[PDB]
Amino acid sequence: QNATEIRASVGKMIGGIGRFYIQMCTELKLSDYEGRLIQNSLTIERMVLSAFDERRNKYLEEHPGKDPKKTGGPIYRRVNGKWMRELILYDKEEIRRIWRQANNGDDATAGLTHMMIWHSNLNDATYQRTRALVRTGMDPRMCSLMQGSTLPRRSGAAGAAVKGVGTMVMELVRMIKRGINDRNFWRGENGRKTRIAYERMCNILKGKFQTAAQKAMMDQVRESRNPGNAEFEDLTFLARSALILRGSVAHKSCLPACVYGPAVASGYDFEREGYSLVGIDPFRLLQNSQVYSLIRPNENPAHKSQLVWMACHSAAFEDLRVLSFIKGTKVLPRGKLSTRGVQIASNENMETMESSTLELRSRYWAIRTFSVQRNLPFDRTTIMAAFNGRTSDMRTEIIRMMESARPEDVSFQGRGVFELSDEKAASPIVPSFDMSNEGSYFFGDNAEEYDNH
Ligand SMILES: COC[C@@]1(C)COC[C@@H](COc2ccc(-c3cc(C(N)=O)c(=O)[nH]c3C(F)(F)F)cc2)O1
Repeated sequence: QNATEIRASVGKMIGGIGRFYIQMCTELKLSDYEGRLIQNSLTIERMVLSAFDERRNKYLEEHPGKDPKKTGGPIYRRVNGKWMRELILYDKEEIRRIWRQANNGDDATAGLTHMMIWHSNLNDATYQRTRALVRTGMDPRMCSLMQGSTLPRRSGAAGAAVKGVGTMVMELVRMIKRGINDRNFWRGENGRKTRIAYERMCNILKGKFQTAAQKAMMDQVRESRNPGNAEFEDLTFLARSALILRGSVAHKSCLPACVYGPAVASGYDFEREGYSLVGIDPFRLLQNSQVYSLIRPNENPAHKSQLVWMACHSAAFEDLRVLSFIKGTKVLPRGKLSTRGVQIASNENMETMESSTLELRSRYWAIRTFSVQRNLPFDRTTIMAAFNGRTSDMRTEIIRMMESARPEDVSFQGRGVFELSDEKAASPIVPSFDMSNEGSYFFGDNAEEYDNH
């Protein structure tokens, strides 16, 4: 009976985001089109994360905003066939009241982390993190292990699950660099809290490893009373190892509020029907949805649609050849998309801006991981980065595992793909892949580096 109870409590969370978005569209007097504008969804999603964040950086990152009791951003309206941008300012107390009213009195912080994860996934598909890796002394080819790297600093347990091996390594390495340059970083009251933060991140990263030797190496890193070069080296060693010996990184398909809003509006009872982020529910919901996006004059709308599709399905870090078989169209690496980002900057010219319908559908659905061996080669930059390296018996054990798994390539995991009509997953399809296609989203990447406006 517990399986249906998880579905009901997740559905209850979804339904509250839906009712909240409907009430917000209503307050703002947004049309059906404006309500389904993904830029409007972002502003409303951020408004409620900002109303509960209270400048702690738990659900959001904002530039310091003007009046602490007020929050807002850009709402876009179609006046006389043209898109206009307006800066709204809503009372944080009032936003919190609408959020709680939408969730039948409950605080529903799971609804907030759900929207925060959606933002993180959209950032993982939009902006590059290569210069950030270089600044921490890390190999920029660790770009494929950067799940949830734009998450806000105080994102708790809900953020930890979706973070990658490289994200945890980058975070822990930044602390070790501060301790190396300044011993006072591990002293006093600040040092006591940083030590507990360090031990927490170590156990979160350790939990992500799936071998005995990698977890045992994380114990050595964690027990180190004064972290220095030897801890940085082990962490980067384990990050290189995570390119072949894949870790346990939770990938959550979190949709925008302008997807949950219309489904709730049409009477879908998410609490009663149940909802699961794993499987058909997000794919089925995107088939029954209609979302729009503001687009720039030189952007391809099929490319803007792919970026949003990848963000919806938390697919930025998946093998492109796998995503192409599931979507039914060829999914291109970020360096081949002629699009620059969903969010409209304050300095952009709205007079040239147009709108387009986002293609968020998929040929097949699939589930998060007598069979036929269906292999996919490791990408060229993955093998060079993973085999870039002082000595230990756990290091030789990890090297032995990395060298024996390497010729085996990446086998597709799970029992095939499913037609959208097959809701019970009883008729799997053979997944074919054109092994000549790149396979990594970040190959030849030219996307803007992540920055807070
Ligand atoms: C480096 O990849 C490692 C391998 C080769 C290991 O074997 C598994 C294989 C790929 O498997 C899948 C990856 C992603 C999905 C999937 C699932 C959901 C979901 N709600 O459940 C979703 O929302 N979206 C997707 C999508 F494809 F779009 F990313 C299904 C299967 O990847």
